[PDB]
Amino acid sequence: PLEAKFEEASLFKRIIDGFKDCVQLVNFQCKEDGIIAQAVDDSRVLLVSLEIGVEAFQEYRCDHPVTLGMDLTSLSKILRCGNNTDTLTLIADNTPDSIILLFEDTKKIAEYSLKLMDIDADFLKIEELQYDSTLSLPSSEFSKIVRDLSQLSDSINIMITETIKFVADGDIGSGSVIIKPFVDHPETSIKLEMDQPVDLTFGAKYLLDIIKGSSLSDRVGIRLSSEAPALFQFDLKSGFLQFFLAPKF
Amino acid sequence: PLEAKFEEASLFKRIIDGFKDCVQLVNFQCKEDGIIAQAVDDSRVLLVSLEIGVEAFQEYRCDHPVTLGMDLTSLSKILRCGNNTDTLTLIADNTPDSIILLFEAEYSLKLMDIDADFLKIEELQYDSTLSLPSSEFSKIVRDLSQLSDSINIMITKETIKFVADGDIGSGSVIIKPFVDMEHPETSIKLEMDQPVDLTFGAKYLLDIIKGSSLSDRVGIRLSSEAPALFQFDLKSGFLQFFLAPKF
Amino acid sequence: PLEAKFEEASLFKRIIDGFKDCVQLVNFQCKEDGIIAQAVDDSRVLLVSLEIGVEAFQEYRCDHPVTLGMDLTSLSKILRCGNNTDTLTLIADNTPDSIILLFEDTKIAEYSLKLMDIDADFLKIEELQYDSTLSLPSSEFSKIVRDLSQLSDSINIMIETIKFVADGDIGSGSVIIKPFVDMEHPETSIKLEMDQPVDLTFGAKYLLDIIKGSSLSDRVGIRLSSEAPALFQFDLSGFLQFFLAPKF
Repeated sequence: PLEAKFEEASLFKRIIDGFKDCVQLVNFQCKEDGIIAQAVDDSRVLLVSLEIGVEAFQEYRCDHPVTLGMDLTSLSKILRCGNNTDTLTLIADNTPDSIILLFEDTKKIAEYSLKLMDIDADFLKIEELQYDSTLSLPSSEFSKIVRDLSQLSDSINIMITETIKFVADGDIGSGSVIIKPFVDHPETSIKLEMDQPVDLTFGAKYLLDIIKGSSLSDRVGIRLSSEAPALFQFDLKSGFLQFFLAPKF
Repeated sequence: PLEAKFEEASLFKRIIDGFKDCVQLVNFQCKEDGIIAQAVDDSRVLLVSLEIGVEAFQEYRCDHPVTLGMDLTSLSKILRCGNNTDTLTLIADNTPDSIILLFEAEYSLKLMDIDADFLKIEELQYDSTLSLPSSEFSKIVRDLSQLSDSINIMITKETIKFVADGDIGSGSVIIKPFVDMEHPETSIKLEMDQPVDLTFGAKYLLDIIKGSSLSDRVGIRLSSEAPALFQFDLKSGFLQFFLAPKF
Repeated sequence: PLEAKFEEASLFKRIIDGFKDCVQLVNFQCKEDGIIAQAVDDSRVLLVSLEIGVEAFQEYRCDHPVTLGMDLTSLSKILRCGNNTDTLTLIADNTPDSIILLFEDTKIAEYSLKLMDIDADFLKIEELQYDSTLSLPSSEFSKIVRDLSQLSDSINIMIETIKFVADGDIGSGSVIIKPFVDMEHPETSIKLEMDQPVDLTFGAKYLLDIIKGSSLSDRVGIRLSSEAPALFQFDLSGFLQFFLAPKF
């Protein structure tokens, strides 16, 4: 049928966690080459795209491509049953009415069934060829900056010249984090490639959701274009989780 | 290999009718989760995208994905043979030469080779998003079509204005969003990020409104420089029309 | 599992040759209806899309979709063994550790290519309507690009008139051609459909890679839109497209 075993349930847990607080219901297409999924939020201001490759699984077998509609709050609830390092394996049939999530801890074990639903899959490819600027920084730093400036206001501005400035201007005060590219410990390097400069403003509400993809990666990529939704990538082991966020006009 | 049974042939008939007279000839990709098909027209000003989910069928089985190239007029003519309550079943074998349409009389349509270049031009967010009775929309378009061959649309705050201007004269229809709690299917819905001013070909709008035979309501998403999207939702599915505006 | 035979390895050879020195590596998705592949260059200025239909093969059987990650230089090297008249047959198994390229003649060599893991994030940037769509003999086009790329590293296009103009340090040059229909030889006719006029400047070095695709087709299609990447297509039951981002 279909069976996919995460060596540690922790991974799939963190993966769902990342876009859990973003969107509501989501379609999961499982193909021969692994699992892809996409969801757009309430206001259609934010899209989450997720690609999980075969080598992120301890084992992966999908004979017939299978889509799985899922309520994210439900799936998360089943995923808190958890116990982290334990082998989690999703199992679905040819035409499944439900997906089986099977936990095994090395001691012994539990099996759960999530009932799937029908969702219309209108899948978006809004990603561009070249974005005006492409930067990458430690996800932790980015997390900190967003969390700090989101104190001062609801709207955070990002400016790239070669200089990257983060600016919040509120009804209390303002704040500015200016950071510049360098190479060092490669995990801490701030990389920047700039074609034409960029000045873009985003809802902090959303950015705070985007940054909790920090649990999946050391580093975040950020690609920005003038008229386009900005793209925020957290790379997986053979995969990624990206957030497309439409700028404010 | 592939067998898909509509409860009533009337549905497939009305779908194909819906985007017939719009586009030329169309590639139908049948997968495990059902049928998607796309076609662009003569001047490439209009694209039809169709998704039919698995639960719009009385039953559906597709073992391996199969594409079916089809001449829309040929298929339509074969679909004229329908009793509109007869149970239509499409059938294809592993590498189809032809597709069998079975009414309950059996027909065969010989397939064509077409190039599969497929278009995702849909956008994340559109400036304005409205929805209204497909009937009302078809009326407005049909009326304004009389006065000129170019119909313009303006979304303001709570204002939606349709305006035609030509040699004969000038029409204007103005509707506002409202919630009718007696009958929710007639309620006019509108969401607006930025206002929009967009002109479209009446020739094309007239083709687009023919999809009103599939749905109570039509959604309309308008972005400022992007092709406007007109959606008629189905039972587990939809038929959408992407129409490029006028410069 | 997966078995695909080209009547002449010549074809697969010139296909890979076309985008070989353009892009870094490539992901080949083989499906029931045939092969598609996409690659972006390092500057992400140039995308190559490739569609090869079922009927570009002497025989084609793909039971279930299989993706094959490949190093282009490696593949090309294993394709240098081709006779250009030999029947090349690609073979891959359920989960593809390696692809088997099999050359055979009327008088047989079997090569194995180690497959890599590439993240496939595929782009659909193609538009509905392009401001201008023209088509000319690939021959002519390659000559024009080759000539103007002498005078400058930036070649400009202006569209019933099609003007190619390069202005560099040493000098400038202008080739102007107009749409015409030729009853004698339709393959040499230049066609133009213009909704809006277009003015676009491109990198010469990239256009020079793009014209390499001339070995695959009599004619090149060119679709130029104002803010968008221009689309250069060489047809094959299939095609090879080069999406090239204009310069600002």
